[PDB]
Amino acid sequence: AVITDWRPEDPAFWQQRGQRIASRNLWISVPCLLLAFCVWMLFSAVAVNLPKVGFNFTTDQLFMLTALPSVSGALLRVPYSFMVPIFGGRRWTAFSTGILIIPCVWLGFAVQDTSTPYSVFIIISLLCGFAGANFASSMANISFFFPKQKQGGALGLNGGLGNMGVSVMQLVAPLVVSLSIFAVFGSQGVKQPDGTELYLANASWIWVPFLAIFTIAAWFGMNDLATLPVLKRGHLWIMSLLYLATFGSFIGFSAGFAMLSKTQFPDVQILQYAFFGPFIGALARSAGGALSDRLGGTRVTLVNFILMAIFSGLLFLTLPTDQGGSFMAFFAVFLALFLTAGLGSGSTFQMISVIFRKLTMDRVKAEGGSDERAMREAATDTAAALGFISAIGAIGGFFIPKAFGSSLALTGSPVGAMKVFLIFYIACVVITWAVYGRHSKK
Ligand code: NI
Repeated sequence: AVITDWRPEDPAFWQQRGQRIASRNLWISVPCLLLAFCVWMLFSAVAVNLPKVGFNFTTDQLFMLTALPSVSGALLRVPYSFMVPIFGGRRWTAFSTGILIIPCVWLGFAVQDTSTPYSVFIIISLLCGFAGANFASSMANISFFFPKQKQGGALGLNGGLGNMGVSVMQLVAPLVVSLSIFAVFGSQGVKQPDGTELYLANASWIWVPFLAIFTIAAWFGMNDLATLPVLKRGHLWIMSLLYLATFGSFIGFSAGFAMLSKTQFPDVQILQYAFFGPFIGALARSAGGALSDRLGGTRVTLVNFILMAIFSGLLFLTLPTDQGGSFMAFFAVFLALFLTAGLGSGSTFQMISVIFRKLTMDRVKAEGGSDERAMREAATDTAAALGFISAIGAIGGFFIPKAFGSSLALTGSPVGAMKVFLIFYIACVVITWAVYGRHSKK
């Protein structure tokens, strides 16, 4: 039922009923969020296979389809974070998971109809973006179920396994598309040059039964708990760039890596390999957080950004001047980018929760605030900041595939976009060096 008496900080309460309830909510939240990341990056897999079905959209148009869900995603993250305390975690989780069936079902029918206008795919693309907003509400919700000591571990597991949703989708979708399942629901195949049949509808339809099962499980298994001037702070905008360069890079490369590989090395079936990128990136986010706890987020973030810049530079030497070579180098460097982008995602996030909380602490104390008020306002501000940072960092998921699409459109080469990425990474190691010299000497 709806919980009125929730005392997670009380050890006796936690041992008695708190831990068991919070364990159940967390472990229904994780699959629900994982599925959100599946639906969010759907077009990273589908847009690769649209020409194979009969669509004649330009390369720039295809990239745009992978880019757009990060727009609505970013925009809706701040509103989504406000929804949980209003409607409760259980109800909003079920609602925000369930509505993802609409673009999943729609896209399945849409890909079988080569008369479907590009405009309709734009709508579906944006609709998939709703899935990208679930992160803000899912994470906000889980924080209330855990004591401040265990939130770090609880939020890390929910977000970590959540981000795994990209890789599992980029693994499963290419596999079920070759399968003749869902025929009873009208799954029609398209004959490919190699003789095999392509069932593109399966790529989105495969999630519908799982979206439904955990929509049901959310309504029956989760609970509701009865229990900003941050924009002005210059540090908020400073940190947002860093999370933009890391999480934005992870989610941006996830959106457009397959599409790019198709434009650089068209022979390689990238879809049987691409998932590994977002896979290690999602694992490195957890690694990045763990390292940051032991050594300090800033130190981890700084070294990571130097690494992002190096591999950003090395990526130029892998590209073909269309002929020729080398894919194996190209993929290796991109794995390194995924890993560092993920690593930096976790490190930056830990860093923001530390730096912003510390400066908030020192501020209210400087105003003559009590220790009690200092701690709680530091909690409000950091929770408010991270939510806003997370929304801004999401826009990188648009920028990178949009930059690849534009660079190729006017030059025929992605190096223009990559050069922009390199400068951004070099700017970031400068930024991160600055905060290491003023705000973080620990
Ligand atoms: Ni400063």
